[PDB]
Amino acid sequence: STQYPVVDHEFDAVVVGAGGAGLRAAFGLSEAGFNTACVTKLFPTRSHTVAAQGGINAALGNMEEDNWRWHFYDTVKGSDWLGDQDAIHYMTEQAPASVVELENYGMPFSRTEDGKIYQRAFGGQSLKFGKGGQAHRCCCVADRTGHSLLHTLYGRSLRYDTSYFVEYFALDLLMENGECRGVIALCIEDGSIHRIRARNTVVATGGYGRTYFSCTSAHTSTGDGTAMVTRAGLPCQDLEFVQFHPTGIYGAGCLITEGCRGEGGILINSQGERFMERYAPVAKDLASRDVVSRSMTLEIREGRGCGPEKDHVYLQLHHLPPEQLAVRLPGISETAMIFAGVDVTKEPIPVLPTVHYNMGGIPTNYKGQVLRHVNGQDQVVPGLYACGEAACASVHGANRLGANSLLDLVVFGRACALSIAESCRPGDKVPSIKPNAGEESVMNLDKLRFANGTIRTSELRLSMQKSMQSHAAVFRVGSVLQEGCEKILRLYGDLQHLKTFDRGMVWNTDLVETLELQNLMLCALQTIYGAEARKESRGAHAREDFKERVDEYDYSKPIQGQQKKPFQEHWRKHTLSYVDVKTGKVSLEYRPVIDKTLNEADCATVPPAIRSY
Amino acid sequence: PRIKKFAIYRWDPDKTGDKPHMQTYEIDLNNCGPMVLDALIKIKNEIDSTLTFRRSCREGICGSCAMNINGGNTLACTRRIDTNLDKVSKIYPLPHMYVIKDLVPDLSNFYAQYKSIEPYLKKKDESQEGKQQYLQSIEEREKLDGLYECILCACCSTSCPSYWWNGDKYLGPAVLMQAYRWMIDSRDDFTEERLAKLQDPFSLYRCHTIMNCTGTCPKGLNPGKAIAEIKKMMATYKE
Amino acid sequence: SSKAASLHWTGERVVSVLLLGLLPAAYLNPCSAMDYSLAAALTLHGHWGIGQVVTDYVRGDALQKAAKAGLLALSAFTFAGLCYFNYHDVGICKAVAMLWKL
Amino acid sequence: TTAKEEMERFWNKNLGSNRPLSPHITIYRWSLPMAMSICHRGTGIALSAGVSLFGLSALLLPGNFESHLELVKSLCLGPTLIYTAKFGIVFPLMYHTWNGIRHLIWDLGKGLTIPQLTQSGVVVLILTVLSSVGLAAM
Ligand SMILES: *Cc1cc2c(cc1C)nc1c(=O)[nH]c(=O)nc-1n2C[C@H](O)[C@H](O)[C@H](O)COP(=O)(O)OP(=O)(O)OC[C@H]1O[C@@H](n2cnc3c(N)ncnc32)[C@H](O)[C@@H]1O
Ligand code: HEM
Ligand SMILES: O=C(Nc1ccccc1)c1ccccc1[N+](=O)[O-]
Ligand code: SF4
Ligand code: F3S
Ligand code: FES
Repeated sequence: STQYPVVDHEFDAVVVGAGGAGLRAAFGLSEAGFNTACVTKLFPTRSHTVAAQGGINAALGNMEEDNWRWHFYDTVKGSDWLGDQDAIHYMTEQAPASVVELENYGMPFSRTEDGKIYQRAFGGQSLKFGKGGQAHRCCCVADRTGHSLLHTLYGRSLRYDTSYFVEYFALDLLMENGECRGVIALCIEDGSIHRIRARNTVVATGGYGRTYFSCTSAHTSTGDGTAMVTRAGLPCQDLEFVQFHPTGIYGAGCLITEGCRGEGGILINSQGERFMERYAPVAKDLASRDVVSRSMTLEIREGRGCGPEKDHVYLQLHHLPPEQLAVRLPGISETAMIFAGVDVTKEPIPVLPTVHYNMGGIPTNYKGQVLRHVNGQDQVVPGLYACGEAACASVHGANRLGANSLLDLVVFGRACALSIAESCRPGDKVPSIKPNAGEESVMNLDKLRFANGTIRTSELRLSMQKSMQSHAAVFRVGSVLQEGCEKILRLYGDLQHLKTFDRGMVWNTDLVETLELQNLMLCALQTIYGAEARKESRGAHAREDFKERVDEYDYSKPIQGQQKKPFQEHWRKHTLSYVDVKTGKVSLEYRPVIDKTLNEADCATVPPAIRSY
Repeated sequence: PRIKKFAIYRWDPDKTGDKPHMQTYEIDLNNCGPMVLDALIKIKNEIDSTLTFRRSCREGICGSCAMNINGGNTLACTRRIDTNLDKVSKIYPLPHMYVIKDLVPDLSNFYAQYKSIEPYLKKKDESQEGKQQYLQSIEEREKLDGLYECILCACCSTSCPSYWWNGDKYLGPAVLMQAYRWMIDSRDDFTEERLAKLQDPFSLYRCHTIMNCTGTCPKGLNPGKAIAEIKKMMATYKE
Repeated sequence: SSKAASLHWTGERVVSVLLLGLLPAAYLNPCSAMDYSLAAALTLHGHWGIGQVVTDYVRGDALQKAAKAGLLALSAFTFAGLCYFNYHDVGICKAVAMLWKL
Repeated sequence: TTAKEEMERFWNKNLGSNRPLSPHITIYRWSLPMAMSICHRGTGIALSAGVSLFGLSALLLPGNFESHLELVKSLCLGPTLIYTAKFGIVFPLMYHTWNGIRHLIWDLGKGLTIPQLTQSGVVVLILTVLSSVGLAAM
């Protein structure tokens, strides 16, 4: 602990994360005139938004005439009424304005004949409040939308005096008296530890897909900010809600976009049946992400596989014109050939439902402010913010609508910037930190560097990943989830039993992957316990013991002829999960979803209904 | 039980005058993925965890795992291992770069050069920005194809001999191609003054059409041709 | 703003197409006026040619100033030496013809 | 931090350290284009040195050209040697000329795909061999 060089930095704002959300927040703050640091363990381009393919949602109405309130309806209906409708209002209203802003920065969107941003059909979207067929509102840069999004965002961020701490691993939040003061972080390049303190702190560290053995997300998506929050004793919301993307490569688990299915693509099983017509009649193979995967998983269970094990399904692009495949989806054309050895125009792609998105995360306003649950009521944590996948304003709720995450990144990244902007002024007193503050992080850093244990990091990571893949898959039951909970809690007790090898200062990847493992465990532990606790089939969480959707009312039959269930009995509520870091105990409580929009007269509240596409 | 040998460059800056050396790792290919990164990860996880390298997407999209595999600069998650067991794969860090540790090169100068060209739209009237979408024809969109896809892996610039001998003052294919990206984007107004920034003997003119860049590009792009396109523009533009 | 690096490059290509055109032209009709233009085109293209080799390899400033001066002196001595050969002797063209018929 | 300051801090950091440069020419994959550029430089230097040696010695050394040939006549006019001496002068010229045209085609922006480099790369070698053996017979 006393062997570590500590360099204190003084800033106005700190953004942990250089993804899409992280960047927009970062240079958005610098634009407001704030001295902003941006802490990132990767180079901004390497961040996992780069891998995004499908597109970004906006009701700009470039194909046919559209309205943003129809996009609003689709999201709340997509969220299975766990979505906070105040945040969904703000996002879908900003949707056109935020995409135009990006195009004005220099995002090379695909073009129409009219010269406008090319929009595409995507899963879950409809015209006229779910009455007028399929909606075309997915703005895209061919197949590399996330790639172009991040690059032009980074490109633009060079116009400001934003101090980028590149390849710096953030360890924990600098917290004093329930108020955020900054971040303590490891510099990977020379092993030194930096105290970057700021009046306001934005957490945008993205998802935690690496908790599972089969994910589309990068090796780096390890939910680090979500962990720094739980290590501060602050709650984590809706973590049991993990999105399983229908179409992913059978091999390494790489993504084949939902844009494939929005461009006339068909999902075909073992027999050759277009099975997404036996399950979903109205929206078909362009339904919600949780519904398609539910059909896909409950097709393999029947024994209707494909390969030498018979465990996957096919996405057929044999019928689509070759010219359309080159212009609209060149990215999956290469990766299908590279990873699966498949010609997209002559053969189908072997697909599998794999972990993709984490709609859970750090509880958030529509303003981006981190919330703590005190006295059964909501309270704003002073000087702490969260946006992107790491956050949970629950714009997505129980199931994320396709092509809405890149939107979330921009809208709330901007909102985090504006929340600080119209809150205080740059040059306001940066609160003083204690001379010792952050001992625990360095204490942890030191013992994990010299960890001469018995269980190698690799083996414990794999034990967690396989246990998560077996116990909390698409379908989950109380019997299996319980054995999972005991299994994950066991593996948490192995964190002092771990063996590390690399003992250097400069670029100790062995150390940071183990640091990632601590973070991954905390995220996994909360995901599994909340899943066994929740006794319903809402969104992507599907209990076979409790097949029904448990609301305050029975919304299938007429309203008002009923007595309202108390908050104690129904399940239309947010899961707030805590963990006592010492013993790994998951104590969890709940808060109600927001139904009121930002202005009833402008955007009517959509009450719960029967949901099936 | 198929065994493949890997000869990997190693260096530890925290080992008191440690010499740069090759270390060999032997791996069963049946318990391993097809790509080189799958092998690197396996030896990291099972054999030696002191092996330090950059990786993220394992999809050939982020550009983290750029290194010199068997002579050429490529992405490790994209180049599948040669199944021929009688051969030994030689893995090196990116040519003519300062080694921080093992297969991790210093890209600080590389990124700094990318900053100096200004990779963002520049309009003469930016007072009306953010309101309405800038119009660009479908044909003007096709001109950016082959250019935007670059992930900044730095395989090309690292393969350029001119970039070896003059890394300080020459920008290299990666950055140059991007400077060209913003030259032929119909939305950009600063096309002339972007060319005038290259009016020195080093920034652009150190290219000699050695074509190692285009040859090595893991994304299949053609930076050298785009560099030749800048040279033509530099002599043709008026005022 | 002056554009000097671009014109220099265009200059390199102009003398090249000349030197290309002049080698069959000198064979076609080996006259005295061809000998001088042949000497001028050879010496310039060689000066700019080596000029690059210098700017590519010669590191720093100390040797940079010397190598560009030493190349210039060589070039000045080379062109003057060829004109002397054209004026007082048989000239490049006739010299090749004699050397080849050997 | 500006783009210029980042570069200063790159060089100050690295040069004042014990970091090694990764191997470059020692390991890199040898290809036809890369080798054909070295030869274009090799020929360029040799030919310009040959041109200079001719002009310089015509300004310093005594005697005229007619006399200079006569002393390189009385040394056995071997058909196995005189041909070879004449072939070794015309060879670097022809290579640099043929690859020179290829450079000028490139500068116009044509033939810049890898299949177009390996095709024209052979053609340059073939046109060199034929024209060098051909002009050694005129
Ligand atoms: C996985 C995936 C997701 C995806 C997609 C395709 C794939 C394969 N396609 C999408 C699409 O077409 N349209 C869309 O709307 N979304 C799509 N997604 C989901 C979406 O891309 C992600 O949710 C989004 O990329 C998340 O972005 P965000 O800005 O929130 O964060 P990030 O991109 O993952 O970047 C994380 C950054 O945080 C830094 N970091 C992380 N931990 C630390 C610590 N330890 N210390 C310091 N910095 C840290 C990283 O450096 C990184 O920059
Ligand atoms: C008539 C046929 C010739 C043509 C078409 C030609 C043209 C060229 C071209 C296009 C280049 C490369 C420029 C670049 O890097 O893009 C070059 C290089 C060069 N040439 Fe020639 N040249 C010819 C003959 C000669 C001769 C006879 C000499 C000797 C005086 C010579 C001396 C040089 C030198 C010193 C270089 C520099 C090497 C380099 O930078 O790569 N060339 N020439
Ligand atoms: O260095 C060059 N060749 C070379 C390449 C690899 C190893 C050794 C030499 C070369 C060749 C032609 C033009 C310009 C250069 N250059 O970069 O200075
Ligand atoms: S052009 Fe190719 S080799 Fe060069 S930086 Fe881009 S992807 Fe890498
Ligand atoms: S490898 Fe280098 S010389 Fe030019 S075309 Fe190429 S950048
Ligand atoms: S690791 Fe992302 S490109 Fe190879």
